[PDB]
Amino acid sequence: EYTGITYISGPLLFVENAKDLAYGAIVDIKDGTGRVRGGQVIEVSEEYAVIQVFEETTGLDLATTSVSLVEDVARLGVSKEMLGRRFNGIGKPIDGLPPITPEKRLPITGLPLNPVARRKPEQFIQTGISTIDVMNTLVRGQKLPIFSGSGLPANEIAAQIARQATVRPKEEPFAVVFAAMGITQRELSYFIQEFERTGALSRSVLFLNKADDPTIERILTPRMALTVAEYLAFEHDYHVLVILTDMTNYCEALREIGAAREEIPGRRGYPGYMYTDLATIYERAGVVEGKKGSVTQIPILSMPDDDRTHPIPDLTGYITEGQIQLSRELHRKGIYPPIDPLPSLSRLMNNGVGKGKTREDHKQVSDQLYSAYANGVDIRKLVAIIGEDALTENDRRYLQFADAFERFFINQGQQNRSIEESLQIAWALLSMLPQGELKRISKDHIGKYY
Amino acid sequence: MIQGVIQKIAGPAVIAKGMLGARMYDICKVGEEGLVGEIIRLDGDTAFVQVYEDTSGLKVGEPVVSTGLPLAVELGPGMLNGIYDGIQRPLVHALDREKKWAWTPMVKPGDEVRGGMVLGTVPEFGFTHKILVPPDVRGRVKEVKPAGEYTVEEPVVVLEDGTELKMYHTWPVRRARPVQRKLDPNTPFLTGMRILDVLFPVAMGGTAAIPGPFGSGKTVTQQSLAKWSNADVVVYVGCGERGNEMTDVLVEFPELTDPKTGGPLMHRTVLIANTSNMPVAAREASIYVGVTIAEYFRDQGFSVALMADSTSRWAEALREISSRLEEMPAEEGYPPYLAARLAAFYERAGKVITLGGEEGAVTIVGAVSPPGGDMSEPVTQSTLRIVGAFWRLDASLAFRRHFPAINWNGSYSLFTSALDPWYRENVAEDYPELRDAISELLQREAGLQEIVQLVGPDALQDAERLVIEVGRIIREDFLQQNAYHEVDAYCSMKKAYGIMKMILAFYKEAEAAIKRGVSIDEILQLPVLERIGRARYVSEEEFPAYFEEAMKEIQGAFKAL
Amino acid sequence: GELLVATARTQARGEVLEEVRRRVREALEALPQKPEWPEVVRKLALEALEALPGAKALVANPEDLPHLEAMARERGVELEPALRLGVRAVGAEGKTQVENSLLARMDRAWDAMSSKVAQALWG
Amino acid sequence: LEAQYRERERAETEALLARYRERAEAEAKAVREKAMARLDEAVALVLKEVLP
Amino acid sequence: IPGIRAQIRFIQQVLEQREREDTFRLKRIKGKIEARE
Ligand SMILES: Nc1ncnc2c1ncn2[C@@H]1O[C@H](COP(=O)(O)OP(=O)(O)O)[C@@H](O)[C@H]1O
Repeated sequence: EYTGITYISGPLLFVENAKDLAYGAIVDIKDGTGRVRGGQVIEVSEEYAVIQVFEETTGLDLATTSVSLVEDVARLGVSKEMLGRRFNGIGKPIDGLPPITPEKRLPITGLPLNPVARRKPEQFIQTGISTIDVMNTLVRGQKLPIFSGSGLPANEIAAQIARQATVRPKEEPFAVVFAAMGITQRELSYFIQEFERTGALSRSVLFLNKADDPTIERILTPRMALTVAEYLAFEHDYHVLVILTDMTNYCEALREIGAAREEIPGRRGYPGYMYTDLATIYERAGVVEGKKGSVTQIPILSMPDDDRTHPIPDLTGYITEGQIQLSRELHRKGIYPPIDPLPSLSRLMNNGVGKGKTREDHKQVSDQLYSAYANGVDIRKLVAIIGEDALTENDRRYLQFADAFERFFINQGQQNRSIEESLQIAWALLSMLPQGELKRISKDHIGKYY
Repeated sequence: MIQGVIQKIAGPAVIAKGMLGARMYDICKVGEEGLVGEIIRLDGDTAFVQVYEDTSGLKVGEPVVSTGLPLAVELGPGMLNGIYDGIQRPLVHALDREKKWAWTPMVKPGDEVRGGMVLGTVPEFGFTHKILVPPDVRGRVKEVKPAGEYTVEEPVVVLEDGTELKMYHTWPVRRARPVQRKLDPNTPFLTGMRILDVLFPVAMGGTAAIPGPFGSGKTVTQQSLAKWSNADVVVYVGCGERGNEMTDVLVEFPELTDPKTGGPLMHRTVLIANTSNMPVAAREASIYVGVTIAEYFRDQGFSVALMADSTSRWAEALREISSRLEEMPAEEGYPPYLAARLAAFYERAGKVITLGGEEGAVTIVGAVSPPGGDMSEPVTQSTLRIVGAFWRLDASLAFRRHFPAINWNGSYSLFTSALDPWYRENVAEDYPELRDAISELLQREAGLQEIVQLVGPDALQDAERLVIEVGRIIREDFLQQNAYHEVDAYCSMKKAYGIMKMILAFYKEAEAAIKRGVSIDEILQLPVLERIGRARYVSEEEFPAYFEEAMKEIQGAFKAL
Repeated sequence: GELLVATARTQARGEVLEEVRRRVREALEALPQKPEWPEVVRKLALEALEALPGAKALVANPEDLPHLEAMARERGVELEPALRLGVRAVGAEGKTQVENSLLARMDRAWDAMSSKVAQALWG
Repeated sequence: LEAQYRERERAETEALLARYRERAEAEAKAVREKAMARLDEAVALVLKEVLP
Repeated sequence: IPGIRAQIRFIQQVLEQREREDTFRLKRIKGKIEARE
C-alpha cells in the first residue's frame, strides 16, 4: 500500500497512508530515489500518519513524495553458505559474489529462534594468545570484552583471534562472525585482504560497516552478526565466536540519532536508553538449547577520551565473562600487548579451570601473580616517593616481580602458549618472590609445583 | 466498554485506548496479541497504556481488556519453586489452577476474624503455607472447608455470611501491604561475613544499600547472603540482566545448594527476572511484586531477604515510561516523582508483629549501579539517602585481592549500635569495642599512608611501622575473605570474633613489645604471624589457641630482649 | 583454487536464475496480447476492493478498459498512467492506496520461493 | 636449497591452479546443463504464484 | 617535593575532568526540559 511524506526533519520522516497503516517496525521504501532508501516505522501519530526513522540521508525528499510499505521489518538471509563471504552491515555482498541464497529468512532483533539454554558457559576456546588462554581463559558462551583506547592495537588483537581461535578436542564445528562498525575504506580493504589471504575466511562470516555508510546500517550491523551466530550455533550446532569492533563507534551512531528522536539527553549527552539498547546486544550470548553449540562474544570497548568511566564502556562491563583492558600508559612503555594486569578480570573463570580442565594449581597461581603484580605496581609509586635505595629488600623483590611479569608473562613474541606453558612461566617468575611471601598458594601446591 | 476497550492509536510506545471505563490507574491491561500493559493516564476520552513489550504487535482497533489487578499479584499456594518475571507469570497464569493442595482447617464456624487471621494451613512446599483472611475483611466465619484437597479457585470459607475466601488473594504491587506496626531494629541479620556482621551490621527488617560501579561484586554479596544469611526465605529480583545473565541464572541457580541443608537454594527462593526485552512496566512492578511476596512470607513468621539487582535499571525503565507519557524531565531527564516512590518501597522493609501475633521480617539489599562511576542519579543518590546500611565494594580493594572487597572507610551501618547487643549477649561481650578498635586501626593506617605518600616511609618511627604492620594483618587476615574456599566462603559469628581477638591481641602485644624496645623487624617475622594469616582457612577453634601461642612467642622475644 | 571453483559455479548458477527470471517476465509482458488476460485483470481489481479498503474506484491502461467496465457499472468506475500489467485502487478520498500488479507481485515471489525454484532446477 | 624450494612451489602453484581451471569451468558447465532442461518447471512454479 | 606537583597533579586533572565536562551534560539537560516542552 502507498503513502506520502507529510514532514521531514533530518532522520525523522512522517508519512500519511490513505489505506492500510503499516505497523510499527515495518520497513517502508521511498519511491523516486537513486539508491534504496528505507524508512522504519516508529510510531502511529493518529490521523492515518506514522512517524518513521530513515536508514539513509533524507536530502532531496519532498512533501508528497511516495512511499510503499514492504509488509515486514528488515532481515538475515540465513544459510551455512554465509561462511566464506564478506558482507555490508545490512548483509549485502562486498566480495563481488552473488547475494546469499537463504535457507531461512530471520528477523534480526533477537526475537527469532529463542536459541539460548538456561545453562552456564563452560569449556575452552583456544584464542592462541597466552595472556587470554593462560591467565584470563575465554569460555564457550561467555562475553569477554577487549577494553582499550584510541591509538592502541585492539583491532590487531581482534583480527588475530579471528584467525587463530578454535575449540580443541569438541565434536562441534567452529565458526567466526566478525563485525566491524564505522571503519575507514583503508581498514575495510585491510580486513578483507587479511581474511582472504590467511584462509580464515573459510570458517567466517564477515560484516563490514564503513564510517560513511548510513548510521542506521551501523545500528543493524551487530544484529545481523548476532543473528547469523545464533543461527549457526542453534540450527547447525556450532560453537560460534562473535567479534564486534568497536562498540563505542556503534554507540556514537545510536547517540547521534537520539537527539533527532526528541529525547531529553542523559549524562555526557548520551541517549537515556543507553543501557537498555546495549542490553539487547550483551543479552545475546551463552550456550544454546541442545548444548551442541554456543554463542561467545568478544566486543571491543574503546575508552572515549581514554575514560573507562564514560557511560558506554562502563555499562558494557556487566555483559562480559572475561575483560582484557588495554592501557595507553602501558603501550607508551613499549609493553605489548598493552594489557593492564590489575584491571583485566575473568567473571566465569572459575568454571573453566582446575583439575580435568587446565591444572589443579591454576587458581592459586593466578591469584598469587595478580596479588604480586598489583603490589609491585604500587611499589613503583613508592620508589618515586622515597627513592629506590630506601625500599626494603622484601619490597624490592615485589618491585622486580612486576617487571618480570611484564617482560616475560605479559609479553609474548607471537607464539601459541599452552596453559601448561603459561603456568610454567608463572611459576618461574614466582621464584623471584620469597617462598614465605606466597600467601595465596597452599603448601600442597608449593611442594608439588614450585 | 467498561471492562474492555479498543486501541485508538499506537506509536511512540504509548497505546491510546477508547473505553476501559472501569479500569483503575496503574492496572495491568491485556492486548489481544497477548502483550500486557499498564494503565498510566486516565483521561476523559481515553486511557494511555504503557506497553510491556513490542508495540508493533499492537494495531489500531485491537481489543484491550482489564485484568482488574494493579498491576496485581496472586498470593497463595504455588508461589514456592515458581519462576516469574516483572509482572508475575511463568518464565499466562501465575498459580496453578489444576494443582491440588492439602488444606487444613485452623478455624471453626462461629469464629470472629479480621484481615491477616490464619484460617487454614497448606503444606504446599515445606514451608507450610498460611492461609489468611485478605486485608480489609472481617466478621464471622459462617462456612469453612474440612481437611481435604482443593484447587486455588475453590472457596474454602465464607465470612460475614458472604465474603468468599480462597487459598490465594490478589494485591496491588504498588501498594505496600498493611500491618499493625513496624518494630525497632533490634536483631542483626547474621550474615556470617566478619566485615559486615562486625563493622556494618544489617538488622533483620533493615534496608542496607549495596552500591558501586559495574563489576565490583555487588550481586555476589547478595548471592552469598542467600546461600548463608539467617533468613528462611530469599526473594531475588535478578533485574538488570543482559547478554546472557538470564540464561546464566536460568539453568544455574537450579543447581546452587543451600549450605544449611544441602538441598537446592531455589527450594527456599523466588526468582523475579527483569530482562531487556521486557517492557519498562514489568521491571518497574517487579520490586513491588517481590516485596509483596516477601511481606507474605514474613506474615507466616519467617525472616526473608529481598535482594534487588537493581534499582538503577528500574529507574531507567520508569524514566522510559515517563518520557513516553510526556511527563516533564528533570535532573538526568528523570521524572520528579521518583524519590517519594523509591522511599515508599524501602519503607515496606522491617521486622513486624504479624497479624495474630508472631514476628517476621523483610530485610532489603538493593544493588546500586550509577550510569558509570559518577555515583549520582538515579540509583545511588536517592538510595543512599534512604538505606541505613551501605557496603561499598571497592574496585581498588578487589584489584589488590582483598576480599571481601568492602571498603571499611567508606561503608556505614547506622545499624552498628542497633545490633551490638545481639552480638554482646549471644557471641561476645567485646564485639563493639573490638570493631571500633580495628576501625580506628584502619583509620590511622589511612592517615599514615597519606603522609608516607608525601615524605616517604624512611622517617617512620617504630611505633608507626607497627601500626602499619598490624593494619596490614587486619586487611589481609580479616577484611579479605575467599568466596571460592570451601571454608572461608562463610565465616560463622563465633569464628569472626575469635579471629578478631587474635588480631587485636597481637596488636596489644606488638605495641607492648615496641614500648620495651623490641625491634619491629623481630615482631614482623614472628612465627605465629604466618598462622594468623591462614586462620581464615581453619574450620576449628584451634584459632583462639593462637592467642596463647602469640603471648608465649612474644615472651620468647621478651627473653632474647 | 577452491574459491576459484565456488565462484565459477556461482556465476553459472547465477546465469541460470537470471534466465529463469528473464523468461518468467517475458511471459507476463506478453500476457495482455492473448486471451484469458481479461479474467486476470478483473481478478486483480477484485482483491483491491475485497481486501481492507472500502470501495470507490480503480485504474489501468486504456486497453484494460475494453476489459474493465463490468463492476464499473456496479458503482466503482474505471479510468493511460502506463499501468503496464496491473491496477491501482482508491479506497476513499483519503487515497488508502492498494496496487495489485503482476510485476510487483512477481518480485514478491522471486524472493518468497528462491529455494523452491533452485530446488526444481538443480536438486 | 631455497633455489630448489621456491621453484618447487611455483611449478605446483601453477599445475594445481591450472588444474582447478579445468575443474571449475567443467563444474560450471555441470550446473548449467542440469538446470537448462528441467527449467520450464521452474518458470511454471513462479508464474503459477503471480497470477493468483 | 616535585613528587607533590607530580602524581598529586594527576590529582587536580581527574578532579577538573569530573566536572567543567560534567557541569556541562547538565546546563544543557535543564535547557533540554523546556528547551524540549
Ligand atoms: N567477592 C568477590 N571475590 C572475588 N571476585 C569478586 C568478588 N565480587 C566481585 N568479584 C569480581 O567482580 C566481577 C563482577 O562482580 P559482580 O558482583 O557481578 O558485579 P556488580 O557489582 O556489577 O554486580 C566478578 O565476576 C568477579 O570476577
